[PDB]
Amino acid sequence: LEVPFSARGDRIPDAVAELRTREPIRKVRTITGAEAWLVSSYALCTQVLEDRRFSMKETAAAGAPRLNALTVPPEVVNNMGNIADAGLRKAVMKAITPKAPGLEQFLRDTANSLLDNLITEGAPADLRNDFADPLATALHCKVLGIPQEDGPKLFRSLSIAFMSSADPIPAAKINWDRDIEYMAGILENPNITTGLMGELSRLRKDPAYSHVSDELFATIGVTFFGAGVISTGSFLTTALISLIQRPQLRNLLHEKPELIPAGVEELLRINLSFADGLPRLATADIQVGDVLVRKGELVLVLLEGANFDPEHFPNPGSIELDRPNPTSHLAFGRGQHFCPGSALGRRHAQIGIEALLKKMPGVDLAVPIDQLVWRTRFQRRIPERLPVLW
Ligand code: HEM
Ligand SMILES: Nc1cccc(-c2cc(-c3c(-c4ccc(O)cc4)n[nH]c3N)ccc2O)c1
Ligand SMILES: Nc1cccc(-c2cc(-c3c(-c4ccc(O)cc4)n[nH]c3N)ccc2O)c1
Repeated sequence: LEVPFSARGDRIPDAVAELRTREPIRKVRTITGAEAWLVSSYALCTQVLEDRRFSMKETAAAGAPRLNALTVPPEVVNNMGNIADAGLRKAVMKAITPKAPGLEQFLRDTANSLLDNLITEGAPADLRNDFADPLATALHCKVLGIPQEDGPKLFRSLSIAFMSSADPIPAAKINWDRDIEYMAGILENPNITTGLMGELSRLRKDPAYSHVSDELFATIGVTFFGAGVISTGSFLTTALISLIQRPQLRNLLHEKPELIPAGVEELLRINLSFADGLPRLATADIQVGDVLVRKGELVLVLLEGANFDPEHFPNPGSIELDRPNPTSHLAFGRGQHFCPGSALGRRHAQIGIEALLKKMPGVDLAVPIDQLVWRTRFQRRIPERLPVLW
Protein backbone atom coordinates (compact mmCIF):
# COMPACT_ATOMS: atom_id res chain seq x y z
CA LEU A 1 0.00 0.00 0.00
CA GLU A 2 1.57 3.24 -1.26
CA VAL A 3 0.80 6.76 -0.02
CA PRO A 4 -0.64 9.14 -1.00
CA PHE A 5 -3.78 7.50 -2.39
CA SER A 6 -5.13 10.32 -4.58
CA ALA A 7 -4.11 13.81 -5.67
CA ARG A 8 -7.78 14.76 -6.12
CA GLY A 9 -8.93 17.18 -3.42
CA ASP A 10 -12.60 17.47 -4.35
CA ARG A 11 -13.67 14.12 -2.91
CA ILE A 12 -12.33 11.76 -0.26
CA PRO A 13 -11.64 8.18 -1.45
CA ASP A 14 -13.93 5.43 -0.14
CA ALA A 15 -10.73 3.62 0.86
CA VAL A 16 -10.07 6.01 3.75
CA ALA A 17 -13.21 4.92 5.62
CA GLU A 18 -12.44 1.24 5.00
CA LEU A 19 -8.87 1.70 6.21
CA ARG A 20 -9.97 3.60 9.32
CA THR A 21 -12.35 0.75 10.12
CA ARG A 22 -10.06 -2.21 9.45
CA GLU A 23 -6.62 -0.82 10.31
CA PRO A 24 -6.60 2.63 11.98
CA ILE A 25 -2.80 2.31 12.01
CA ARG A 26 -1.35 0.74 8.87
CA LYS A 27 2.09 0.07 7.41
CA VAL A 28 2.46 2.03 4.19
CA ARG A 29 5.28 2.95 1.83
CA THR A 30 6.08 6.58 1.11
CA ILE A 31 7.22 8.00 -2.22
CA THR A 32 10.86 7.68 -1.05
CA GLY A 33 10.38 3.93 -0.58
CA ALA A 34 10.51 4.20 3.21
CA GLU A 35 8.21 2.42 5.65
CA ALA A 36 5.72 4.45 7.66
CA TRP A 37 2.76 4.04 10.00
CA LEU A 38 -0.35 5.68 8.57
CA VAL A 39 -2.76 6.76 11.31
CA SER A 40 -6.31 7.47 10.13
CA SER A 41 -8.58 7.41 13.19
CA TYR A 42 -9.33 10.54 15.22
CA ALA A 43 -8.40 8.87 18.51
CA LEU A 44 -4.98 7.65 17.38
CA CYS A 45 -4.24 10.79 15.33
CA THR A 46 -4.81 12.88 18.46
CA GLN A 47 -2.64 10.57 20.57
CA VAL A 48 0.32 10.87 18.21
CA LEU A 49 0.11 14.66 17.85
CA GLU A 50 -0.11 15.14 21.62
CA ASP A 51 2.87 12.89 22.33
CA ARG A 52 6.11 14.84 21.87
CA ARG A 53 8.01 11.55 21.77
CA PHE A 54 6.64 11.48 18.25
CA SER A 55 8.97 14.28 17.19
CA MET A 56 8.80 16.71 14.28
CA LYS A 57 12.35 18.02 14.73
CA GLU A 58 13.76 14.52 14.43
CA THR A 59 12.10 13.80 11.07
CA ALA A 60 15.13 15.52 9.52
CA ALA A 61 17.61 13.20 11.27
CA ALA A 62 20.31 11.52 9.18
CA GLY A 63 19.20 8.21 7.68
CA ALA A 64 15.72 8.55 9.18
CA PRO A 65 12.85 7.17 7.05
CA ARG A 66 11.38 9.93 4.89
CA LEU A 67 7.89 10.93 3.82
CA ASN A 68 9.51 12.93 1.03
CA ALA A 69 12.81 14.62 0.19
CA LEU A 70 13.73 17.78 2.10
CA THR A 71 13.29 21.01 0.14
CA VAL A 72 14.56 23.19 2.99
CA PRO A 73 17.71 23.28 5.12
CA PRO A 74 17.46 20.62 7.89
CA GLU A 75 17.20 23.29 10.59
CA VAL A 76 14.05 24.77 9.04
CA VAL A 77 12.19 21.65 10.19
CA ASN A 78 12.68 22.90 13.74
CA ASN A 79 11.99 26.52 12.75
CA MET A 80 9.31 27.26 15.35
CA GLY A 81 11.55 25.64 17.95
CA ASN A 82 14.48 27.89 17.05
CA ILE A 83 12.15 30.89 17.15
CA ALA A 84 11.21 29.93 20.71
CA ASP A 85 14.81 29.45 21.89
CA ALA A 86 15.78 32.82 20.41
CA GLY A 87 13.00 34.39 22.48
CA LEU A 88 11.08 35.63 19.43
CA ARG A 89 7.87 33.60 19.78
CA LYS A 90 5.67 36.29 21.35
CA ALA A 91 6.79 38.93 18.84
CA VAL A 92 6.25 36.66 15.82
CA MET A 93 2.80 35.53 16.93
CA LYS A 94 1.74 39.12 17.59
CA ALA A 95 2.82 40.12 14.08
CA ILE A 96 0.67 37.44 12.40
CA THR A 97 -2.69 37.90 14.13
CA PRO A 98 -5.57 39.14 11.97
CA LYS A 99 -6.34 41.52 14.86
CA ALA A 100 -3.70 43.95 13.60
CA PRO A 101 -5.24 47.37 12.83
CA GLY A 102 -6.29 47.87 9.20
CA LEU A 103 -5.44 44.27 8.33
CA GLU A 104 -9.00 42.97 7.94
CA GLN A 105 -9.96 46.08 5.99
CA PHE A 106 -6.99 45.44 3.68
CA LEU A 107 -8.14 41.86 3.12
CA ARG A 108 -11.67 43.04 2.42
CA ASP A 109 -10.55 45.73 -0.03
CA THR A 110 -8.10 43.39 -1.75
CA ALA A 111 -10.68 40.61 -2.11
CA ASN A 112 -13.23 43.03 -3.52
CA SER A 113 -10.68 44.55 -5.90
CA LEU A 114 -9.67 41.12 -7.23
CA LEU A 115 -13.29 40.11 -7.78
CA ASP A 116 -14.23 43.40 -9.46
CA ASN A 117 -11.52 42.90 -12.08
CA LEU A 118 -12.65 39.34 -12.79
CA ILE A 119 -16.21 40.61 -13.27
CA THR A 120 -14.99 43.47 -15.46
CA GLU A 121 -13.01 40.88 -17.44
CA GLY A 122 -16.01 38.56 -17.75
CA ALA A 123 -16.58 34.81 -17.38
CA PRO A 124 -14.86 32.45 -17.16
CA ALA A 125 -12.61 33.34 -14.21
CA ASP A 126 -9.82 31.36 -12.54
CA LEU A 127 -10.55 31.49 -8.80
CA ARG A 128 -7.17 30.04 -7.82
CA ASN A 129 -4.67 31.91 -9.98
CA ASP A 130 -6.62 35.16 -10.10
CA PHE A 131 -8.32 35.25 -6.69
CA ALA A 132 -7.35 32.83 -3.91
CA ASP A 133 -3.57 32.82 -4.39
CA PRO A 134 -3.20 36.56 -5.16
CA LEU A 135 -5.28 37.32 -2.05
CA ALA A 136 -3.03 35.04 0.02
CA THR A 137 0.07 36.63 -1.47
CA ALA A 138 -1.17 40.20 -0.91
CA LEU A 139 -2.07 39.35 2.68
CA HIS A 140 1.33 37.95 3.63
CA CYS A 141 3.17 40.85 2.02
CA LYS A 142 1.11 43.09 4.30
CA VAL A 143 1.76 40.81 7.29
CA LEU A 144 5.53 40.86 6.65
CA GLY A 145 5.76 44.58 5.86
CA ILE A 146 7.34 43.96 2.47
CA PRO A 147 6.25 45.66 -0.80
CA GLN A 148 3.21 44.30 -2.63
CA GLU A 149 5.17 44.16 -5.89
CA ASP A 150 7.64 41.74 -4.31
CA GLY A 151 4.90 39.18 -3.70
CA PRO A 152 4.68 37.49 -7.14
CA LYS A 153 8.46 36.98 -7.14
CA LEU A 154 8.44 35.12 -3.82
CA PHE A 155 5.29 33.24 -4.83
CA ARG A 156 7.10 31.81 -7.87
CA SER A 157 9.30 29.58 -5.70
CA LEU A 158 6.31 27.78 -4.23
CA SER A 159 5.43 25.40 -7.09
CA ILE A 160 8.80 23.78 -6.38
CA ALA A 161 9.33 24.60 -2.68
CA PHE A 162 6.28 22.55 -1.65
CA MET A 163 6.79 19.60 -3.96
CA SER A 164 6.47 16.15 -2.41
CA SER A 165 9.37 14.43 -4.14
CA ALA A 166 11.17 11.07 -3.91
CA ASP A 167 14.51 12.76 -4.71
CA PRO A 168 16.25 16.06 -3.82
CA ILE A 169 15.29 19.03 -6.00
CA PRO A 170 18.16 21.18 -7.35
CA ALA A 171 15.81 24.13 -7.93
CA ALA A 172 14.67 24.17 -4.29
CA LYS A 173 18.10 25.23 -3.00
CA ILE A 174 18.57 27.71 -5.85
CA ASN A 175 15.24 29.37 -5.04
CA TRP A 176 15.79 29.17 -1.29
CA ASP A 177 19.20 30.86 -1.42
CA ARG A 178 17.72 33.59 -3.60
CA ASP A 179 14.73 34.19 -1.33
CA ILE A 180 16.99 34.22 1.75
CA GLU A 181 19.13 36.91 0.11
CA TYR A 182 15.95 38.92 -0.53
CA MET A 183 14.86 38.75 3.11
CA ALA A 184 18.37 39.63 4.30
CA GLY A 185 18.18 42.78 2.19
CA ILE A 186 14.78 43.54 3.70
CA LEU A 187 16.32 43.42 7.18
CA GLU A 188 18.92 45.97 6.06
CA ASN A 189 16.24 48.14 4.44
CA PRO A 190 15.47 51.24 6.57
CA ASN A 191 12.12 51.67 4.78
CA ILE A 192 10.85 48.36 6.16
CA THR A 193 9.52 49.41 9.56
CA THR A 194 6.14 47.64 9.75
CA GLY A 195 4.90 44.06 9.90
CA LEU A 196 6.88 40.96 10.84
CA MET A 197 10.06 41.96 9.01
CA GLY A 198 9.82 45.44 10.49
CA GLU A 199 9.69 44.05 14.02
CA LEU A 200 12.42 41.50 13.33
CA SER A 201 14.61 44.26 11.90
CA ARG A 202 14.04 46.12 15.16
CA LEU A 203 14.79 43.16 17.42
CA ARG A 204 17.90 42.43 15.33
CA LYS A 205 19.50 45.64 16.63
CA ASP A 206 18.31 45.07 20.19
CA PRO A 207 20.97 44.03 22.77
CA ALA A 208 18.85 41.12 24.02
CA TYR A 209 19.05 39.52 20.56
CA SER A 210 22.71 40.22 19.79
CA HIS A 211 23.50 36.53 19.29
CA VAL A 212 20.47 35.62 17.19
CA SER A 213 21.96 34.91 13.75
CA ASP A 214 21.04 36.81 10.58
CA GLU A 215 20.34 33.37 9.10
CA LEU A 216 17.43 32.77 11.46
CA PHE A 217 15.95 36.26 10.94
CA ALA A 218 15.86 35.82 7.17
CA THR A 219 14.71 32.20 7.52
CA ILE A 220 11.66 33.31 9.52
CA GLY A 221 10.68 35.66 6.70
CA VAL A 222 11.03 33.11 3.90
CA THR A 223 9.38 30.34 5.95
CA PHE A 224 6.33 32.29 7.10
CA PHE A 225 5.69 33.75 3.65
CA GLY A 226 5.87 30.39 1.88
CA ALA A 227 4.03 28.32 4.47
CA GLY A 228 1.36 30.97 4.97
CA VAL A 229 0.72 31.71 1.30
CA ILE A 230 0.58 28.06 0.23
CA SER A 231 -1.66 27.01 3.14
CA THR A 232 -4.20 29.84 2.95
CA GLY A 233 -4.19 29.96 -0.85
CA SER A 234 -4.70 26.22 -1.22
CA PHE A 235 -7.31 25.91 1.51
CA LEU A 236 -9.39 28.82 0.19
CA THR A 237 -9.26 27.30 -3.29
CA THR A 238 -10.50 23.89 -2.20
CA ALA A 239 -13.04 25.48 0.18
CA LEU A 240 -14.52 27.41 -2.76
CA ILE A 241 -14.95 24.13 -4.62
CA SER A 242 -16.77 22.75 -1.56
CA LEU A 243 -19.11 25.77 -1.64
CA ILE A 244 -19.75 25.51 -5.39
CA GLN A 245 -20.81 21.90 -4.77
CA ARG A 246 -23.23 23.17 -2.11
CA PRO A 247 -25.60 25.88 -3.44
CA GLN A 248 -27.92 25.48 -0.44
CA LEU A 249 -25.11 26.29 2.00
CA ARG A 250 -23.91 29.15 -0.21
CA ASN A 251 -27.31 30.83 -0.17
CA LEU A 252 -27.55 30.41 3.61
CA LEU A 253 -24.13 31.98 4.20
CA HIS A 254 -25.06 34.64 1.65
CA GLU A 255 -28.31 35.34 3.51
CA LYS A 256 -26.93 35.07 7.04
CA PRO A 257 -23.24 36.14 6.82
CA GLU A 258 -22.83 35.83 10.60
CA LEU A 259 -22.86 32.06 10.04
CA ILE A 260 -19.77 32.28 7.82
CA PRO A 261 -17.21 31.66 10.61
CA ALA A 262 -19.04 28.45 11.60
CA GLY A 263 -19.21 27.52 7.91
CA VAL A 264 -15.50 28.15 7.38
CA GLU A 265 -14.81 26.01 10.44
CA GLU A 266 -16.74 23.13 8.85
CA LEU A 267 -14.98 23.77 5.52
CA LEU A 268 -11.69 23.49 7.43
CA ARG A 269 -12.73 20.11 8.84
CA ILE A 270 -13.68 18.53 5.52
CA ASN A 271 -10.81 20.16 3.62
CA LEU A 272 -8.49 17.88 1.66
CA SER A 273 -5.76 20.42 0.86
CA PHE A 274 -3.11 18.38 2.71
CA ALA A 275 -1.77 15.79 0.29
CA ASP A 276 0.28 13.84 2.83
CA GLY A 277 -0.12 12.94 6.49
CA LEU A 278 1.77 14.95 9.09
CA PRO A 279 5.17 13.29 9.60
CA ARG A 280 6.54 12.37 13.03
CA LEU A 281 9.48 10.28 14.19
CA ALA A 282 9.23 7.96 17.18
CA THR A 283 11.92 8.88 19.70
CA ALA A 284 10.85 5.90 21.83
CA ASP A 285 8.91 2.64 21.68
CA ILE A 286 5.27 3.73 21.86
CA GLN A 287 2.07 1.68 21.74
CA VAL A 288 -0.41 3.05 19.19
CA GLY A 289 -3.60 1.03 18.78
CA ASP A 290 -2.73 -2.57 17.93
CA VAL A 291 0.80 -1.53 16.97
CA LEU A 292 3.92 -1.01 19.05
CA VAL A 293 5.75 1.74 17.16
CA ARG A 294 9.51 1.20 17.49
CA LYS A 295 11.98 4.03 18.11
CA GLY A 296 13.20 5.72 14.93
CA GLU A 297 10.15 4.73 12.89
CA LEU A 298 8.13 7.17 10.77
CA VAL A 299 4.50 7.93 11.62
CA LEU A 300 2.10 9.76 9.27
CA VAL A 301 -0.96 11.49 10.73
CA LEU A 302 -3.71 11.49 8.09
CA LEU A 303 -5.68 14.67 8.75
CA GLU A 304 -8.76 13.70 6.72
CA GLY A 305 -8.72 10.34 8.49
CA ALA A 306 -9.36 12.07 11.80
CA ASN A 307 -11.56 14.82 10.39
CA PHE A 308 -13.87 12.41 8.54
CA ASP A 309 -13.96 9.99 11.49
CA PRO A 310 -17.66 9.29 12.20
CA GLU A 311 -16.76 8.32 15.78
CA HIS A 312 -15.90 11.96 16.47
CA PHE A 313 -17.84 13.77 13.74
CA PRO A 314 -21.20 12.03 13.12
CA ASN A 315 -22.20 12.21 9.44
CA PRO A 316 -18.65 13.45 8.67
CA GLY A 317 -19.26 14.17 4.99
CA SER A 318 -22.00 16.69 5.78
CA ILE A 319 -21.40 20.31 6.69
CA GLU A 320 -23.34 20.94 9.89
CA LEU A 321 -23.16 24.41 11.40
CA ASP A 322 -24.37 23.32 14.84
CA ARG A 323 -21.88 20.62 15.83
CA PRO A 324 -21.19 20.41 19.60
CA ASN A 325 -17.47 20.04 18.87
CA PRO A 326 -16.90 22.51 15.99
CA THR A 327 -13.21 23.42 16.43
CA SER A 328 -12.01 20.00 17.62
CA HIS A 329 -10.90 19.11 14.08
CA LEU A 330 -7.22 18.62 13.24
CA ALA A 331 -7.04 20.90 10.18
CA PHE A 332 -4.62 23.17 12.06
CA GLY A 333 -2.83 20.24 13.67
CA ARG A 334 -2.70 19.56 17.41
CA GLY A 335 -0.35 19.89 20.38
CA GLN A 336 3.17 21.33 20.37
CA HIS A 337 3.14 22.27 16.69
CA PHE A 338 -0.41 23.65 16.47
CA CYS A 339 -0.63 26.17 13.65
CA PRO A 340 0.44 29.66 14.81
CA GLY A 341 -1.33 31.14 11.78
CA SER A 342 -4.70 29.59 12.56
CA ALA A 343 -6.55 32.82 13.37
CA LEU A 344 -5.06 34.50 10.30
CA GLY A 345 -5.96 31.48 8.18
CA ARG A 346 -9.57 31.57 9.36
CA ARG A 347 -9.91 35.29 8.69
CA HIS A 348 -8.41 34.98 5.20
CA ALA A 349 -10.99 32.34 4.27
CA GLN A 350 -13.94 34.11 5.93
CA ILE A 351 -13.27 37.43 4.21
CA GLY A 352 -12.54 35.83 0.84
CA ILE A 353 -15.73 33.78 0.95
CA GLU A 354 -17.97 36.61 2.17
CA ALA A 355 -16.73 38.88 -0.61
CA LEU A 356 -17.21 36.21 -3.27
CA LEU A 357 -20.75 35.33 -2.14
CA LYS A 358 -21.59 39.03 -2.35
CA LYS A 359 -20.01 39.57 -5.77
CA MET A 360 -20.80 36.18 -7.32
CA PRO A 361 -23.91 34.67 -5.67
CA GLY A 362 -24.48 32.48 -8.73
CA VAL A 363 -20.91 31.17 -8.83
CA ASP A 364 -20.49 27.72 -10.38
CA LEU A 365 -17.86 25.70 -12.26
CA ALA A 366 -17.46 26.76 -15.89
CA VAL A 367 -16.21 23.25 -16.66
CA PRO A 368 -17.15 19.68 -15.70
CA ILE A 369 -15.58 18.89 -12.34
CA ASP A 370 -13.57 16.00 -13.82
CA GLN A 371 -11.85 18.50 -16.11
CA LEU A 372 -9.95 19.98 -13.15
CA VAL A 373 -6.22 19.25 -13.37
CA TRP A 374 -4.95 18.12 -9.97
CA ARG A 375 -1.32 18.91 -9.20
CA THR A 376 0.67 15.75 -8.56
CA ARG A 377 3.58 14.97 -6.22
CA PHE A 378 2.91 18.12 -4.22
CA GLN A 379 2.41 18.80 -0.49
CA ARG A 380 -0.99 20.34 -1.23
CA ARG A 381 -3.97 19.12 -3.26
CA ILE A 382 -4.88 21.91 -5.68
CA PRO A 383 -6.39 22.31 -9.14
CA GLU A 384 -3.99 24.03 -11.56
CA ARG A 385 -6.90 26.22 -12.66
CA LEU A 386 -10.37 26.80 -11.21
CA PRO A 387 -12.59 28.03 -14.08
CA VAL A 388 -15.92 29.47 -12.94
CA LEU A 389 -18.90 31.39 -14.24
CA TRP A 390 -21.55 33.34 -12.33
C1 HEM B 1 -5.97 27.63 6.18
C2 HEM B 1 -4.73 27.99 6.55
C3 HEM B 1 -3.72 27.06 7.27
C4 HEM B 1 -3.78 25.74 7.53
C5 HEM B 1 -4.90 24.74 7.17
C6 HEM B 1 -2.56 25.38 8.24
C7 HEM B 1 -2.24 24.12 8.69
C8 HEM B 1 -1.20 23.81 9.54
C9 HEM B 1 -0.98 22.53 10.19
C10 HEM B 1 -1.87 21.28 10.04
C11 HEM B 1 0.13 22.61 10.93
C12 HEM B 1 0.73 21.47 11.79
C13 HEM B 1 1.94 20.83 11.12
C14 HEM B 1 2.47 19.68 11.94
O1 HEM B 1 2.03 19.49 13.11
O2 HEM B 1 3.34 18.94 11.43
C15 HEM B 1 0.66 23.96 10.77
C16 HEM B 1 1.79 24.46 11.37
C17 HEM B 1 2.39 25.67 11.10
N1 HEM B 1 1.84 26.73 10.39
FE1 HEM B 1 -0.01 26.66 9.45
N2 HEM B 1 -1.79 26.51 8.39
C18 HEM B 1 -2.46 27.56 7.81
C19 HEM B 1 -2.01 28.86 7.76
C20 HEM B 1 -0.80 29.32 8.22
C21 HEM B 1 -0.35 30.69 8.19
C22 HEM B 1 -1.21 31.85 7.65
C23 HEM B 1 0.89 30.73 8.72
C24 HEM B 1 1.85 31.93 8.94
C25 HEM B 1 1.60 33.19 8.55
C26 HEM B 1 1.26 29.38 9.09
C27 HEM B 1 2.46 29.00 9.66
C28 HEM B 1 2.71 27.81 10.30
C29 HEM B 1 3.94 27.46 10.99
C30 HEM B 1 5.21 28.33 11.16
C31 HEM B 1 3.72 26.04 11.51
C32 HEM B 1 4.70 25.17 12.33
C33 HEM B 1 4.34 25.29 13.80
C34 HEM B 1 5.32 24.50 14.63
O3 HEM B 1 6.18 23.80 14.04
O4 HEM B 1 5.23 24.58 15.88
N3 HEM B 1 0.21 28.54 8.77
N4 HEM B 1 -0.18 24.66 9.92
N1 LIG C 1 18.50 20.65 -0.47
C1 LIG C 1 18.30 21.99 -0.05
C2 LIG C 1 17.10 22.64 -0.31
C3 LIG C 1 16.91 23.95 0.10
C4 LIG C 1 17.93 24.62 0.77
C5 LIG C 1 19.13 23.98 1.02
C6 LIG C 1 20.26 24.68 1.74
C7 LIG C 1 20.94 24.00 2.69
C8 LIG C 1 22.08 24.67 3.43
C9 LIG C 1 22.85 23.90 4.48
C10 LIG C 1 23.82 22.91 4.25
C11 LIG C 1 24.33 22.41 2.92
C12 LIG C 1 24.68 23.32 1.92
C13 LIG C 1 25.16 22.86 0.70
C14 LIG C 1 25.29 21.50 0.47
O1 LIG C 1 25.77 21.04 -0.77
C15 LIG C 1 24.94 20.59 1.47
C16 LIG C 1 24.47 21.05 2.69
N2 LIG C 1 24.27 22.46 5.47
N3 LIG C 1 23.59 23.15 6.46
C17 LIG C 1 22.71 24.03 5.84
N4 LIG C 1 21.83 24.93 6.51
C18 LIG C 1 22.41 25.95 3.14
C19 LIG C 1 21.63 26.70 2.08
C20 LIG C 1 20.62 26.11 1.42
O2 LIG C 1 19.91 26.83 0.43
C21 LIG C 1 19.31 22.66 0.61
N1 LIG D 1 1.09 26.08 7.30
C1 LIG D 1 1.96 24.95 7.35
C2 LIG D 1 1.46 23.68 7.55
C3 LIG D 1 2.32 22.59 7.59
C4 LIG D 1 3.68 22.79 7.40
C5 LIG D 1 4.17 24.07 7.21
C6 LIG D 1 5.65 24.27 6.98
C7 LIG D 1 6.14 23.76 5.85
C8 LIG D 1 7.60 23.89 5.51
C9 LIG D 1 8.03 23.26 4.21
C10 LIG D 1 8.52 23.90 3.05
C11 LIG D 1 8.76 25.36 2.77
C12 LIG D 1 8.20 26.37 3.55
C13 LIG D 1 8.43 27.70 3.23
C14 LIG D 1 9.20 28.03 2.13
O1 LIG D 1 9.44 29.38 1.81
C15 LIG D 1 9.75 27.03 1.35
C16 LIG D 1 9.52 25.70 1.66
N2 LIG D 1 8.74 22.92 2.11
N3 LIG D 1 8.40 21.70 2.65
C17 LIG D 1 7.96 21.92 3.95
N4 LIG D 1 7.52 20.90 4.85
C18 LIG D 1 8.43 24.54 6.36
C19 LIG D 1 7.87 25.14 7.64
C20 LIG D 1 6.55 25.01 7.94
O2 LIG D 1 6.02 25.55 9.12
C21 LIG D 1 3.31 25.14 7.17
